[PDB]
Amino acid sequence: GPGTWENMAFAQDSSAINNINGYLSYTGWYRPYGTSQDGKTWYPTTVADWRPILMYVWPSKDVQVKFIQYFVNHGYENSNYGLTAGSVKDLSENTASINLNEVAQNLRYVIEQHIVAAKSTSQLANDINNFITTIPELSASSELPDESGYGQVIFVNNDNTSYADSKYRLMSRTINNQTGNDNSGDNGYEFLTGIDIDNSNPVVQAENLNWEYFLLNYGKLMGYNPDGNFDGFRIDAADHIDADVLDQMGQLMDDMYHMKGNPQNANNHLSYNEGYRSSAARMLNKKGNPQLYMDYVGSTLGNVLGRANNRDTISNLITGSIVNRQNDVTENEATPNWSFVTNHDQRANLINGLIIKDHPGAYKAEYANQAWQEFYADQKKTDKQYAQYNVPAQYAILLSNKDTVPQIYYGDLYNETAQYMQEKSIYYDAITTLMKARKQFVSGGQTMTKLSDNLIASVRYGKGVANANSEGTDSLSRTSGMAVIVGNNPQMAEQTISINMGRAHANEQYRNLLDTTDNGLTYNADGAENPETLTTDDNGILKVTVKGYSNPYVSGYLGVWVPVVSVNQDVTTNAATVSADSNKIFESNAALDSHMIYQDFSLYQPEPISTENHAYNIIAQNAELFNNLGITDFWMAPPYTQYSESRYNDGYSVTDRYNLGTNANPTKYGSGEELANAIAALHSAGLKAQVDIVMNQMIGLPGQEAVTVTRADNRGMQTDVNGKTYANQMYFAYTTGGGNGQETYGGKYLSELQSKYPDLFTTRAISTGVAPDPTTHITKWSAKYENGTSLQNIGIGLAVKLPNGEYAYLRSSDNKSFNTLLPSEIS
Ligand code: NA
Repeated sequence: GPGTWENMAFAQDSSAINNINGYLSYTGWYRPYGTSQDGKTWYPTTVADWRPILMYVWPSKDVQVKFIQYFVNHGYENSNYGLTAGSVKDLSENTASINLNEVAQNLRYVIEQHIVAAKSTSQLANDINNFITTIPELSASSELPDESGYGQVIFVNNDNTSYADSKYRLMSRTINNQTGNDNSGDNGYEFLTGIDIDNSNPVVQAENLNWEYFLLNYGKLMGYNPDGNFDGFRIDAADHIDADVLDQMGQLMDDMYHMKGNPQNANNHLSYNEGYRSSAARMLNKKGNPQLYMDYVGSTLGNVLGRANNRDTISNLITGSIVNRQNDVTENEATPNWSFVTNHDQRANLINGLIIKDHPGAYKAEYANQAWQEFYADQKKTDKQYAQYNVPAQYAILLSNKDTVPQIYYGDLYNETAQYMQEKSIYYDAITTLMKARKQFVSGGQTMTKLSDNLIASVRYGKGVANANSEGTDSLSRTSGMAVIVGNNPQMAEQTISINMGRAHANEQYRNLLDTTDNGLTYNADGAENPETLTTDDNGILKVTVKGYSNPYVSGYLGVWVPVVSVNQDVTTNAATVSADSNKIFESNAALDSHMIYQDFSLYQPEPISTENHAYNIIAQNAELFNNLGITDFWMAPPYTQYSESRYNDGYSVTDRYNLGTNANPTKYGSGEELANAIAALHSAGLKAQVDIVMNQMIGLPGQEAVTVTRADNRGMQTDVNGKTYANQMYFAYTTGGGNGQETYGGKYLSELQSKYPDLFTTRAISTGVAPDPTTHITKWSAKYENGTSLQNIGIGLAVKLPNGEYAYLRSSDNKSFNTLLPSEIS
């Protein structure tokens, strides 16, 4: 017959009870055998009638009382069941168990009334979520965020979560701590954000090689445009992943394209690593430079020229880089690097900050339109507060700098929040003019001479001219080279300066390529203090008039002088097929200097309002434009499928590593078909394409897994957050996903890789002393292949523990470790 025995779960399996690897949650729901609204009549539940576990079971009698008090005070009161503000206000943990259970049961009758009345379990679900916030232990605050609202947990071994155990999880094995013999050193930390991937696990190291091979043959393998294949990689968070994968990538690329011997093969398959840690340059040089080091001159440029106040001296442009350019007259000595003006987190770190100013640390509703309108408005002004000063001047330095592959930002050529390449920025004309000038003029040795604290003269001596004294070996020697004068003081006094152009440029006329005026810059010398053409003296000295200007384009001075010519000229050095050093992959020389990278995306790039607006489609239309500007290499956005609730949909919140978009379901950039056509369009114009490869993290994995966690710092060592900490805690983290792409293409090309390139899976990795393992294919990511996750806003108190101290467990289909053990109220 009927009774309170029907609070029992219909059956004790996954069919009737919510569980994550057999373990119950207070957020979790279950199907009781029967429910009741009065206490007299009990109706046997159907498989449509589920109820939350927090109605029946609680962590402690304190929370049982607080659950009763909250619900009653939030419109679940009924004096016909002795439930009113007053009747439940005096109850505490010291109240009798036999008493509280009567009140909790009487409340459970009143909740069943609301479910019928409201005709759903939606307000109940809403009220449970709101109650959990009031209880500090069940709340999302229990996982201990730091003062900045950030943090991370590490996945550790445990008897309860033995499936999620790992022999590896070698954390912060980065740069020069690959061996783990300087954990406290200059290595770079493991955790950034999202679910951190364990790149120390040999199976994951094999999956990375599979993933690289897929991208290097994307067009052919997917049956799209067969020339739609990536030639290299932009390596995301290279300083925050086991450096074994940087070695293994270098091995694969050398095996496939034979780059070690031939600089031409090397340069045609360009790879560059995100991370400016000086230890990275040291590490890469020692290995023979498998990838290009990220230079920090972009930070120097923003400090010297970029700021409104507090501008660092002009001499920092000489020394504030991995390469010293006081008198750089040598080749194959400088660290092979890739530099820029606009840092890759710069726009984000400015726009974010402009939000928390407008709305002070308030809930993040998308008023980024406001922040961007403020940015665009500020950008046009002379007296800027937010946007960079001297943007043209910063690029003039970058594009004239020897021993670097310069990288242009899409957002500096175009308004990056407008539809892709619809609106040019005010700095388009300036930067594009300097870009074309680079291909024609910029070559030979470099000398950056300080004329004052605020003024500098960066001179290039032209192709086949080693230094100031050189005659000139090449036939373009005489009619190539450049002088880039940059003042960072807008109240600098009018004065005449002397610039040593070199012995090869004695009694030679020089065109006024670019000069400053009251309004901005002039390309025909109109408005400037210097005429269209000046001639050098007998010793090759140029007399230039300079003064301090203050306009939207220049806060100081900018002047560029190139030799007078009759013809189109191209000072690109062709790479040899026999290297000076056979130990090296990449060498900082005229051949590598001839290259120029282009970041083809912004984070704040908008969703396309049609197929024509797809970035891939527009890139394919303007392949020859990029070629005209002198762009050789194309850094393409991470083209992977994204977390639907990601802020930007930028590509770094990767949900499927092999799904690059379909005709019906494209990314923000477009479909895989369009990507392949975009890559082929660039290839057609003699350009190469590098893919943004995100081996560090994955974000938005929909499958939850019961994992054991410890609150750790961003290196993976346990940390104490304002006195509090926790280790060996149950955590229902989102660990499991990958999509059909990881399922379909997961370790599917390892057979082919092992047949053609056996050395890949025999070569012992430094961090493990063990080769990558291709015997297991990763078709679905889980905790076992992960170091940890950034705090997921869930809490550490959800795991249901019985009065005896043991976790509540179910012996489900796959869940079969220990014996079934449910709370008293659910059996
Ligand atoms: Na990492």
